[PDB]
Amino acid sequence: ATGQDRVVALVDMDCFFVQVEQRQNPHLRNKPCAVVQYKSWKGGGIIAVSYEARAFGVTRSMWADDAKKLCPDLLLAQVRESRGKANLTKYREASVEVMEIMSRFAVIERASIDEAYVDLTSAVQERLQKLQGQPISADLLPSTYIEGLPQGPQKEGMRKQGLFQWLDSLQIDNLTSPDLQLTVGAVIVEEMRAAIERETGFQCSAGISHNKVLAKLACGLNKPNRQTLVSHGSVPQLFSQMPIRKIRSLGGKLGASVIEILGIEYMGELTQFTESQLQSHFGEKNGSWLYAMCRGIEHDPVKPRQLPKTIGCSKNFPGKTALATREQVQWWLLQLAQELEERLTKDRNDNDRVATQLVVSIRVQGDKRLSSLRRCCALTRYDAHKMSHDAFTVIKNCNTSGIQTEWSPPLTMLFLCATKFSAS
DNA sequence: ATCCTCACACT
DNA sequence: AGTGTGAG
Ligand SMILES: O=c1[nH]cnc2c1ncn2[C@@H]1O[C@H](COP(=O)(O)OP(=O)(O)OP(=O)(O)O)[C@@H](O)[C@H]1O
Ligand SMILES: [Ca+2]
Repeated sequence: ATGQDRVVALVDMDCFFVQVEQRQNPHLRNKPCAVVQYKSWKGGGIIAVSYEARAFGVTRSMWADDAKKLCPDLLLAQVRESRGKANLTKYREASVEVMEIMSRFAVIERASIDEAYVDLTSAVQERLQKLQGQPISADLLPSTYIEGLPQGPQKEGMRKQGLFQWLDSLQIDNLTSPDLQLTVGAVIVEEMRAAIERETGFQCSAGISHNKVLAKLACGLNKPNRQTLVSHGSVPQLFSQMPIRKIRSLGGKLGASVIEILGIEYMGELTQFTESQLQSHFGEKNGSWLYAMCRGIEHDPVKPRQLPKTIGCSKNFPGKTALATREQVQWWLLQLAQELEERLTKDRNDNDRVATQLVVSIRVQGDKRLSSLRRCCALTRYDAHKMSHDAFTVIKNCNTSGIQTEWSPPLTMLFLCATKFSAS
């Protein structure tokens, strides 16, 4: 069982919010620029950065004021604000443009506002029978890198050398060769990426491999505006120096414990342990997953799911902006409930379904964790005043204050979330 | 003073 | 149901 049954791609829009703003405002094209939210505190928080600005050191989560120290000519586009909170609708609508195009080529799984997994297995099978048995020209793969090549006895020049070595050794007469299947998968992804750019103006990167984790890793290897094929055979060398934290799901505490408990640094070092050893350190499911994944094997399916499952609306109130009065809390709960009603109504029309549970969460000043508490209640009518009233009710007892008009401890986060949908 | 958005495992 | 982890 070598984990080679499927062709999976991951498509990731390059600096997506920046591209949306650069399409809209040509003055921002081909310039060091960034997208910011909330201009008042330190110039705004940077949420997306063009590759020209990344060369100066500008990164996501920097304050715009600090970004300008690294890049004085940095241009900024600011996110829309509605009811006091950053409003992402422009980027959501641009994302829909891209996913609709991807959907023409294969069933997609939306992974975020700007990435989607593609299961290409059947598309490849149909393209292979249409290809008689003729060779795949390098001209069909004008932006594809073959990871690990060239090898043996300028950037674009070597892309082609590696692609030449790959195609020169392809066994085209075998319609079940995994390497050939990946190659046809990459041809299709070239076509999909060309269609995205033609029809929206947006560029993207992509990974093509045998599963979602390798496809995601592949996609990051040659960014921006390129795609990377990671074959099963490329995995031992690729993983031999790959930090464990770079593999999807190992970027946090679990990945840190793998490194600490086992005393290793790279993904390939996991192969020396038995599956029972890994299960004894990390649990049955994590140990089995790690045993397969360090050999390049992962089975998480591309889920036929193009749109999300919950719709939620939150806002942070950091520092001295924490909410302290009952009618501050009710006002911001109303603001959140209003935009939630707006997105729920749109979701009832476009997608034909109705949310039926409302989740209310708060953060108290002094608490360490993203959420201090989560309560639910019924969601039956898409009406903001009722929802904000209901949300107040399920949290009105968290108020440790003896005063009715005061709220203590002060609130640093409010969150309203609609869940449990049914067809409509 | 990163700030949202969403998914899923565990209990 | 409520909490915690991980990611874009
Ligand atoms: O830490 C985060 N807090 C909030 N939101 C985040 C965070 N991290 C990512 N996001 C969201 O995920 C979109 C694409 O995130 P991304 O990592 O793909 O970044 P880009 O496309 O800008 O650059 P590239 O892909 O070229 O690196 C971003 O806009 C943003 O909405
Ligand atoms: Ca992206």
